[PDB]
Amino acid sequence: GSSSRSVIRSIIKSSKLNIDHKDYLLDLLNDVKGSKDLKEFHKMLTAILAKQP
Repeated sequence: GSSSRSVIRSIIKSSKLNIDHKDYLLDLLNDVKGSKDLKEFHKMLTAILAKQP
């Protein structure tokens, strides 16, 4: 997968993120606009799991 929305959402829904956090990341991810903006989303996403257990 090369920066696929379907591939990303799958990681969030599967991730152990807060029910409210996931819903937010998935809600915004669906209405994501801009290649550069979409990339930044991943930068923070990984940061979440990076800290997770």
